[PDB]
Amino acid sequence: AEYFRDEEGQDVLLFIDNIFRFTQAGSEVSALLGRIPSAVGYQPTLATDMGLLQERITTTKKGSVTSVQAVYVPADDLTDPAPATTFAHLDATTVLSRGISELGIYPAVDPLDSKSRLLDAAVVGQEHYDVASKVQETLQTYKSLQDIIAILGMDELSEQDKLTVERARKIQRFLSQPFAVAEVFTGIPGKLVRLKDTVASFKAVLEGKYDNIPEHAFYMVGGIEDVVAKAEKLAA
Amino acid sequence: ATLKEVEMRLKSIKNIEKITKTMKIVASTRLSKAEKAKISAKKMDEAEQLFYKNAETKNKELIVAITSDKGLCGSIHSQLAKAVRRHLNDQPNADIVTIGDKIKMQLLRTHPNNIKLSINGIGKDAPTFQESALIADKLLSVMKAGTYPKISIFYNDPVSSLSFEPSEKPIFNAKTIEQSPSFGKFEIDTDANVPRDLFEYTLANQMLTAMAQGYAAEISARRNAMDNASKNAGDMINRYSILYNRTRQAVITNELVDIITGASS
Amino acid sequence: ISYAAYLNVAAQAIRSTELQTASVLNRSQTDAFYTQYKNASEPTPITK
Repeated sequence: AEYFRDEEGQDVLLFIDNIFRFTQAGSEVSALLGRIPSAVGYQPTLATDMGLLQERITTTKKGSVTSVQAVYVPADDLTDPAPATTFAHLDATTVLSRGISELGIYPAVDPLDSKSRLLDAAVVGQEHYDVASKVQETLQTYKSLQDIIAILGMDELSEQDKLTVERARKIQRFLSQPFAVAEVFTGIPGKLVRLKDTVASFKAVLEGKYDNIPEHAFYMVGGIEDVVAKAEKLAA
Repeated sequence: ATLKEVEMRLKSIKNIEKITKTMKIVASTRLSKAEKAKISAKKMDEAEQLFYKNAETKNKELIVAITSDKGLCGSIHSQLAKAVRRHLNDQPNADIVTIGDKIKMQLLRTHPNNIKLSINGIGKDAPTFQESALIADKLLSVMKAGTYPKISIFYNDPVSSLSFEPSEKPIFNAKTIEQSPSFGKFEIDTDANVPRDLFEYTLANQMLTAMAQGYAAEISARRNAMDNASKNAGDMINRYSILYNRTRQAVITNELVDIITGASS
Repeated sequence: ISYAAYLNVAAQAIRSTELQTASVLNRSQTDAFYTQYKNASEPTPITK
């Protein structure tokens, strides 16, 4: 990568999968090497080794290298020190959760556990940011009422809240986007939706414009237009 | 911690289970009194209906509805509220008298225009003639009931002892008595103002019956609902129990490892 | 004074005769508040 970054000076790409294996490998050798084991058993040089590696992946004035790093979280515990110190060196993360996988949403990205320093009302403008703000608030409310929902029915929630809950259930279903690489597995032809289109699609849903059609309509389908059509498909 | 936060949360769930259990039992007790009342009331109602049927009962309006102050009676409050909303599409601008808070709030959302009179302080008690009589008396004076050519009352008919279907029925105006051929099936002179008396009397008698049907449906629903709550809570006890057990084991392991690491050195 | 309000008052009076039961007393003692509402604002709750 460095040869491309530096010597060729042309923008590159980089994929790393898994950088947990990098940490893990170090922990195995560490014991044999003769180091007093650090917590969970990780190598004491965990911080330095990860640090050095992650600063050898960077965008210099010489070149810009987009990198994609894949972290096998062991037992899916983010509190584990190796995943934790990984979280520190990333510029954006989109943690994908087993729970959201169980919900059947592929992509299974947890929506309350994603961040980018590129999500800002300057970077993607106020309108995008406003759209995102409402999604976050709606989903967080939905997460908040999960206890109450389980203990007592949704009918025993406030009417105002019931609108929120219904909207959020729709948002959750809406978020699934069939993937063409996963076309085999899903059995649904993948669809890529424009950034301009995405903001529009969510904006409408947030204003409840197309909230009047089943959750199943939003389930495993692409953009807002596709949802409208899929309502017709279901309606038949 | 993990350990304590699991434990306190599990304790909460346990206490919740206990409360939902307690309510469900108490609900059964309370329900027995309610059902007894509903029989007696319905029998009384049948006598009034005997007149109206035999008479031929042929008919801004009034809408009256009943749902207690208190909630957590399942979806009694909101199934009736929804059934008001549909027939308040039907009515142009009818004045809704809401007997008890839970339906009042829901209807207030649907229109604040139509809400003119509402009650409060009914639900906690089992309906009694005293309540009905006073409610009727205020209904006549405040709402000027006769102005409405048709009145309709909404309540929850307790369809089966595990079901409730929100139900409505029409209270027959003094006009109805007048233009029904009830002269052909009964006899009054003219000295009595039998329309003005019978209207008033059946305004309350019909409402009391509706209240009794409703009260029984409320308590019955509350029993059904709190029972289903107990089941849901039990499942959560099991789910957090597994979490507790896992968490307990993990704590032992993690602490032990620290001890080993120290000892090894 | 509605006719049934007249009858109601009579019923309450009638348990005053010497022989009494709790359910009767409950039938002769209940409270509430009838609240007016506008086309909006609620004129102040007045005890039933």
